[PDB]
Amino acid sequence: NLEELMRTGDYAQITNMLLNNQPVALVGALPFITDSSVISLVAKLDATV
Amino acid sequence: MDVLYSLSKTLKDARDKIVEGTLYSNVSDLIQQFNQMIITMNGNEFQTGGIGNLPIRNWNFDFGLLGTTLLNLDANYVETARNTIDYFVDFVDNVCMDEMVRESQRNGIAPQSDSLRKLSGIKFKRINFDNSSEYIENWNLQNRRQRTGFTFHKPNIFPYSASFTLNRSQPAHDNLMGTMWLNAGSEIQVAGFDYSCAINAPANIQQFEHIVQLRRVLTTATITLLPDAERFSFPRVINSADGATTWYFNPVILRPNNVEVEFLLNGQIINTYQARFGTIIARNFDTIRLSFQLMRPPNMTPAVAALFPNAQPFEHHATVGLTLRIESAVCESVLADASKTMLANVTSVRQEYAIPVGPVFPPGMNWTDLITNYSPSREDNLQRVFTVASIRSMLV
Amino acid sequence: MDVLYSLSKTLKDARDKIVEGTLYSNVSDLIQQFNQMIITMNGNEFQTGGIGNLPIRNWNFDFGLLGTTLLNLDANYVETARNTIDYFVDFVDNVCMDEMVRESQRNGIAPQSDSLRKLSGIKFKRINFDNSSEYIENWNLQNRRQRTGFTFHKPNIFPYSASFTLNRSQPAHDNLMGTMWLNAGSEIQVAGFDYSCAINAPANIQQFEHIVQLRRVLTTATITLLPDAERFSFPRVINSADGATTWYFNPVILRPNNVEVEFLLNGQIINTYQARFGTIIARNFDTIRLSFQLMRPPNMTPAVAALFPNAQPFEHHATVGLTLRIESAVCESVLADASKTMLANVTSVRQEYAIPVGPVFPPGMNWTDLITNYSPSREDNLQRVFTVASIRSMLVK
Amino acid sequence: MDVLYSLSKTLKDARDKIVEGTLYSNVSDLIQQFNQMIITMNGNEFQTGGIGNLPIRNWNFDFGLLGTTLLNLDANYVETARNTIDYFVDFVDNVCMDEMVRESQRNGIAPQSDSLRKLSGIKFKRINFDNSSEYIENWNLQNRRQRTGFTFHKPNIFPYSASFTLNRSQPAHDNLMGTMWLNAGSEIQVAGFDYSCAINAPANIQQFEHIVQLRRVLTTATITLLPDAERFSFPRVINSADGATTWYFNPVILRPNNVEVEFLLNGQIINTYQARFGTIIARNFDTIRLSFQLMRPPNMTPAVAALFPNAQPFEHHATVGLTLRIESAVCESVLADASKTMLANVTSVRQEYAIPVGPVFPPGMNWTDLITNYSPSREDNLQRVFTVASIRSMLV
Amino acid sequence: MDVLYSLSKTLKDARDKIVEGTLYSNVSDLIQQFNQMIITMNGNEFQTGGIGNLPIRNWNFDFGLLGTTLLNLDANYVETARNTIDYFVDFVDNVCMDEMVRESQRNGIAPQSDSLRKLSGIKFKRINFDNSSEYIENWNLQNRRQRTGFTFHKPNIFPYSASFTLNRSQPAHDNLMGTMWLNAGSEIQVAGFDYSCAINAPANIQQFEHIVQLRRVLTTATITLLPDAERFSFPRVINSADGATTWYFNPVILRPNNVEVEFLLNGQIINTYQARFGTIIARNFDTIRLSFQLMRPPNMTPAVAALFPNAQPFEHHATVGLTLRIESAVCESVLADASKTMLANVTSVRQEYAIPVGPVFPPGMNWTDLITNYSPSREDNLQRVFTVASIRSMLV
Amino acid sequence: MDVLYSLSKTLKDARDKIVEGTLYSNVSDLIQQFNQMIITMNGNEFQTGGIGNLPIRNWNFDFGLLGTTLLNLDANYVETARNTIDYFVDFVDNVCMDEMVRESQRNGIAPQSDSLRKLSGIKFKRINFDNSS
Ligand SMILES: [Cl-]
Ligand SMILES: [Zn+2]
Ligand SMILES: [Zn+2]
Ligand SMILES: [Zn+2]
Ligand SMILES: [Zn+2]
Ligand SMILES: [Zn+2]
Repeated sequence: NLEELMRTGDYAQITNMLLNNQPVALVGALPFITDSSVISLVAKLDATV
Repeated sequence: MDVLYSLSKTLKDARDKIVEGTLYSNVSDLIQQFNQMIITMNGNEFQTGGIGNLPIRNWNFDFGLLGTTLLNLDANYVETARNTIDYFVDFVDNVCMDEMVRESQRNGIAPQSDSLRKLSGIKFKRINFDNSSEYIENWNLQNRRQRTGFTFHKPNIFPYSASFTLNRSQPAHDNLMGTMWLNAGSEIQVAGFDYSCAINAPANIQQFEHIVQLRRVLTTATITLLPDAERFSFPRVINSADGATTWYFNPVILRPNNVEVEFLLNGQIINTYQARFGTIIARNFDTIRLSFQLMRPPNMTPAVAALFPNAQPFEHHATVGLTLRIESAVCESVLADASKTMLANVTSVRQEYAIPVGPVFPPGMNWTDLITNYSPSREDNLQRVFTVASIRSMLV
Repeated sequence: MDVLYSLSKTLKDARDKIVEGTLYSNVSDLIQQFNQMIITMNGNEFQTGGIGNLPIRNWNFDFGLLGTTLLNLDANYVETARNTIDYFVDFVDNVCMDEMVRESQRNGIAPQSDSLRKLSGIKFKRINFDNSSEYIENWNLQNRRQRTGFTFHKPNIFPYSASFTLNRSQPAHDNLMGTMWLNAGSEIQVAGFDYSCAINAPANIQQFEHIVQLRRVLTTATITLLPDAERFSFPRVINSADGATTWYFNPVILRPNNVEVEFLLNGQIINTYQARFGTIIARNFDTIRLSFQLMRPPNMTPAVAALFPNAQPFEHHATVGLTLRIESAVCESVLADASKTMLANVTSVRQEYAIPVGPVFPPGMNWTDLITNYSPSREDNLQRVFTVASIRSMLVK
Repeated sequence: MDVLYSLSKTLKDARDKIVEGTLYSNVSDLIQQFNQMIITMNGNEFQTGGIGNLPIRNWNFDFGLLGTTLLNLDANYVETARNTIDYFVDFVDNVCMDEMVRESQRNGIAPQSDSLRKLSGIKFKRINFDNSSEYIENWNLQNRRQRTGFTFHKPNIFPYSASFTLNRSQPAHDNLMGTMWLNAGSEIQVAGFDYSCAINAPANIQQFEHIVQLRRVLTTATITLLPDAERFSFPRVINSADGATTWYFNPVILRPNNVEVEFLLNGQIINTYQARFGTIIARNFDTIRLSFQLMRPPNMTPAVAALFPNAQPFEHHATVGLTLRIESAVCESVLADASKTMLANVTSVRQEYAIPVGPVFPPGMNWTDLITNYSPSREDNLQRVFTVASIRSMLV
Repeated sequence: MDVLYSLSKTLKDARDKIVEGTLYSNVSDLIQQFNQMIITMNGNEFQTGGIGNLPIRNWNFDFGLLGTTLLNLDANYVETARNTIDYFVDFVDNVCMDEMVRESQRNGIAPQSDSLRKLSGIKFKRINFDNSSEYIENWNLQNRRQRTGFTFHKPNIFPYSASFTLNRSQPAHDNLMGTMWLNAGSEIQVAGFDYSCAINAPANIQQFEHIVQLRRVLTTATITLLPDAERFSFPRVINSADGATTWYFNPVILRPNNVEVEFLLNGQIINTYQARFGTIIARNFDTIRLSFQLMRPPNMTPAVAALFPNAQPFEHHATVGLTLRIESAVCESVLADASKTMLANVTSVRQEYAIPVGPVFPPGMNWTDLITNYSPSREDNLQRVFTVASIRSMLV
Repeated sequence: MDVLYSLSKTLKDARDKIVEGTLYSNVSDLIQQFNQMIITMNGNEFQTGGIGNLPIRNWNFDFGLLGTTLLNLDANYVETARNTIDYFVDFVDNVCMDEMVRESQRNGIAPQSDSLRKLSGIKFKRINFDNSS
């Protein structure tokens, strides 16, 4: 839960999962970028955010 | 093993210390250790079972960290923590059961289950913390080749054996001389009998001797010596040596004479006790030598003299007993005893799931056969399963 | 209970750890817990003991907190802490004594003394901290209704009873067949006797059976089985079943034949042991069935043959024994054992103050009556008083 | 003793908790306490040994402190800590052994070895921390002059004594009335016998009484009482009181009648049980009075009547027995027992180094002599050596 | 179980309260709970199992919420609500049936069907609301370790047994003395008969006693006691004990004498009623002891004197009987009774779908065997299935 | 014991040396020790126990300091000193009697009476002086 993560300030678990490539789901109202470029999909930019 | 023990102790401390209303300062370090364990275990897949009737169970860890409270814990905190604690306790119990039902002739001290082999990887060493139990302490010492020690109350060190030896006999079994003994658990009950009451024995003394070889060295042992062996103090009918016939025993108990208990280590006398009954200390020994004597009383009242004629028949047979009880001792190897439940737990787990007999332990985990042939391989496997059993007993 | 145990645990920790010269870092959390206890208990009036000869004690708490500025504990700090600890330990001892002398037929697991009732309020829950003892752990698990477990060394599970059963008898009592047993504590000694030594038996085998029904289920039990029963192996004069007369027993011990120990749960076989002596494991059971045979030896030496004639009179009576000892076990319910002193503590407290017989417990805490009629309400009250006894033993003992 | 115990506890905690991979949060306070111990012990010279064959050893303390900046302990930290832990453990074991082999008459509670006397200085109290063990707790209570308490499973309270008393006797020992007993460990078996089966008794009842005086007050004691003494229920030949001759005993067991067991404190009745067998509780006592009766059966079957004739000879001798076993107890004074191992440890250390007999304890640390004459001086020395033995057992 | 009960109660309330024309204020909270249940259940897949002939059924929840903006409910609202209520009721009924046809030995109180196990997760706890029914209230109280009881009208506590005991008999069965009884459900009938009419009995009184051991403790029990057993008041031909032959019983009913009905708990007389007939109260008991006496009438008219001669033959046999009916009671454990339909519902569901015999309950859910060997496991499973049966009965 | 002995020694020295007409130089150290004892004992409550027929006695200490500034001690000084000394001597005698009638099997060298146990506290160590007997 991104709200709980923001409030606590403890990023130990999220950092450990991002570093170790552990599948997760970040839940919370989020703004998103709508990318229509196929080359962006090939470049895998969605994983760089 | 250290990682499994650390998981189990972390979960036990979580159950005991994460209670409603408790100060967060009382569990700060415990919560830190628990969160470290959650981090280390998250994202890992474990599999348990697949032997006997033990079901195949898959364990996935996707738990969030335990939170913090300013002053005291509340009910919400306790329930949230308890869900995770329950899942982890189930996982640990299943892993311990999986490890208890396995054995290996080669490298029996090493983990046998896939889950415990995975837990022995470097990534899980983070979970390792305080190793204060007796069994885990001895496990760590044995890993380092340091001197180990297990304290037993009434150690199960003597395999059951109710036997006898006839030093003098004949097919009619009417003038017999010998010794009959029961070595059961922590108890020795020996009795030397002479049907003639040492009438023709030189100096009217008949010498009886019983040597018991312990399969492991016992140190710092408290032993109770009592003059009489109540087990062999009443009349009975005893099979022959080959079972071809039965003979009759009709004890009349006399005080054992010149009693000598020798506790020996590697053929060297370590302790000697002469005519000493009650509590004695055998500091370090692997052999017990009880040498006693039947002495014909030089003076007898008419009733006593009527029982011991100059010649046959001998209707009343003189007997001198001896009872030895190891109340407590210390052994470098794991043994069953009256106070602990490790053997019982391992046997129960093996029986419940119908574990087929392996290549190490005797069928049914029978203790007499196990201690009779207590090989170093058996010692390693039994120590492993006993340590896992204690780890499981922490939780279950 | 949790609050009372937490008080006792905090006081024991304070006694053990608040010592002269110790680093404050060794007791910082303990000092905070102690101060929390002082704050929570301050301003409260308690009363303990109005039953039997237990005196009425009134308790007031107005104490200052322990200092937290020290880096090493000195003499004066320890003395003040010890004075406060002594008062609190007296209070906890009296509360435990008051709770141990009470029983309820309805909600025996709930607190009975008004002091513990007061401590069961929300404001006192802050005192709660580590519940690591075996009894308090089992208390919490039972409250949540999780699977409990009490480990007993030599569990006192068999109510005392020494009796005999005569399958064959007659007014002369010169040709008897039957069994005599003693089921006491953790021990069963049984012995089947035939006066005729199965001379006229179907193949010279006499079958004896003993059924012992435990009042509670025992799990993970280590049991020593020995072939001979030394209690029933010497001459005896036994009063008859009606008590009218007495009969003579003159046993000559023969080894038991086809020994079979069966451990059953709900009448279903859990463990079976045939001709196995020594240490055995009964993993889960509530009934023990010991079936053993007296077999006439087909071949006898002249003396043995002289013992057993083809017909009466029979002066030597064949006997086959069995000894069963539960060295240790696990039970979901509290029990008296040779290692713990919970029953002794409760009985001592009750007798010391002449507590009148209540509607729940036996007439004086007689364990034989209690275990014979170990009812669910008795179980609840017994667990409550045993937990209180352990809490008290943490401090008074 | 508190400083020695604190050293031992710190070293045990260092062994258990300073392990590879553990969070520094798990050992932060322990590392601080260990460093405090290093600081306090540094620059000090100790000497142990010099009594018996115990070798004289010299101990110097110049050790660096452990690190405090790690997040998780690694191999290097563990080895660095282990070197110092090994040296300190050796020092503590040697100090404990040196103290265990020494005794004093007037002030046996005070430290005897110069090492422990040096450790009793004020400057060493900084090492002092958690004293949670039962024996150290009782040591501190004794030092504060508070009420002490030791729990014993099967307390070794009765010195061994197998004796008899003949209230009716003749030179031929054919019409004997009396009682024979064994008081061993936590067990008291007694048996009152009448050769005439009380035929000529006033009410055909023979009264038997056994008084056993405990050398220390036992409280919260759980006891098992059974109505037969198996020890004195089989025929035997017993020397006469002066050893001049031997007499014959041929028991036939009848149930004891009007059984009354009374537990007395300072000659005052504390507990009393009549016709009660099984588990009983003696809450506070130092003496036991067992009174039972042999009642001649008013009605007898032909065989029973054949056993007991109107006059002599009396070939079958009526006997009534009692067994009293103390399973658990609480005592203000230290005692040997089955579960613990302090007596065994002290005796082992004294035997292994051939300690000359001192002015306090009996030769060879024989428990029967110790408890028969359990004087306050002996109690002081025994508490000191038992506490030292437990401290040593924490490590060895 | 609480979530399943909450589903059932919500659907029952929806059926009862969502009616055409009703003010929305009458169902505001009910509609809020219904929408909460919809939200919680939406997006979840459930499966009710195929045990026996019960079909495998898959359940999906993608329902929209109910409107909350009408002043009065109309036909459209009722129809729309009913469309969802029907599906939810079908799901609840199938889950209840799946749970009723399952039993476990290790943990019979925990949910057995996978659907109810899924509903026991945290995510469904939101569905939980008012738990007012007696069975769910008892379930919750028992989960809280609180004293709770079920009230039974004519509790089915006595297993069926028609039997007799002959204290005096002979192969010809002409001079018999003994007792006859039937214990069926909540009803006991006993009748002590003497063929001689106590002509030779000491003081012309024959004593009969009947002990009925209840398998569970009953409290606050109203009991009707009547002085005659009509069941054993007419001529009968009765098989022998071994069935070898048949004997004749020809009762002539006399008033029972010295009637004492004792209600005992743990062997202590909680309640006693002497010569009292009609309504009596047994506050708390687990055993019933009925003592009565056949007293020969001291004065007999010629017609009466003709019935009872001084010696055989005895053609009229004097009988005295008692009848004890438990009108109402309270029990900690569940029981069958004359008013509730739980046993009938569980048995019907098991019979309809041909559920095989399990390891806990007897075949066909026979209540005599069930109440005879009322083990704790049977009690747990029976309470679980009875609670599920009541939950289902709210809807079906 | 050392504190009790020091109390008794101070009181005996006060009785012997605080006499009318004596130079203050003969008692200067004695007066300082006496005032030290008064300050140490002031504000302390003591109880000599009721073992046997020995009466239960309660002792309270609130006394003024002995004066300085006298070249030769006069009668008023001796009177005040005698009052204080008499009370202290009664206290010391009762404490000694209470201790003389008590015994313990173990730790019999330690103080038995509550008064002597209280006097064994650190705060009373100031009273200790010359132990010459
Ligand atoms: Cl034991
Ligand atoms: Zn032979
Ligand atoms: Zn034991
Ligand atoms: Zn009989
Ligand atoms: Zn003699
Ligand atoms: Zn019949």
